[PDB]
Amino acid sequence: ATIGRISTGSKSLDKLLGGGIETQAITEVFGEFGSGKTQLAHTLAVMVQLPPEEGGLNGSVMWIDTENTFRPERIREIAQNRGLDPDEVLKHIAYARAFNSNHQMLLVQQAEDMIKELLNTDRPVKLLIVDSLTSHFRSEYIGRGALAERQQKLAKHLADLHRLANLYDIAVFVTNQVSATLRVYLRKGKGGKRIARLIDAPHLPEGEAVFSITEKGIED
Ligand SMILES: Oc1ccc2ccccc2c1
Repeated sequence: ATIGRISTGSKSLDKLLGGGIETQAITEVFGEFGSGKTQLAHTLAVMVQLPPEEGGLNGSVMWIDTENTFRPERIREIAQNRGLDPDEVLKHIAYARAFNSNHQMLLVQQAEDMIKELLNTDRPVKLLIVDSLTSHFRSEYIGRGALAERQQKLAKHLADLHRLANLYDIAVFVTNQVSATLRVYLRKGKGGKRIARLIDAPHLPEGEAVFSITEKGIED
């Protein structure tokens, strides 16, 4: 299938990314507290439900939350400020809390079931979010005696996610803190704006995009 792209809500950021985040790819967004990475996740979970003309893929969402950062009220706000029905938008985000790193890996394995069910419907899964990719791994695998296993498990987890992305034409979006992934780094800019910097993309030039966080989620 042709690679599809989901608008981030920001024209500037979309331009940096070659049009939006890609299906058949993992986009990995880094940022310190308040960087905007979870706001970007929330915005994408709304945008993907729009038709292509409006920057979406007429899709459903699956969301794995490791640290209780998903806010349904924020989804409702972004949805309504963009013209969608807030209840319908929430209904099409399948939510799962991951309690630990093993559970997180199991959930990705389990997600395939729902992806298969929705695949040839009017709302196939088009976005799978893991927020955040590493919080449990960081918490559980302490020190050098644990590094080897941590990297192995994380590598397997990323491979599972890549497989879902490629096989089912899904954009995988994961957050992290400092290929395989398209890495974007968020930071505070001037006057409450945020800056995204794209780094080490094989076929997109590095660059920066400045964006805002509003009641619409993120936009220029
Ligand atoms: O109800 C469910 C079950 C499994 C899941 C796996 C990943 C994300 C959401 C999910 C929601």
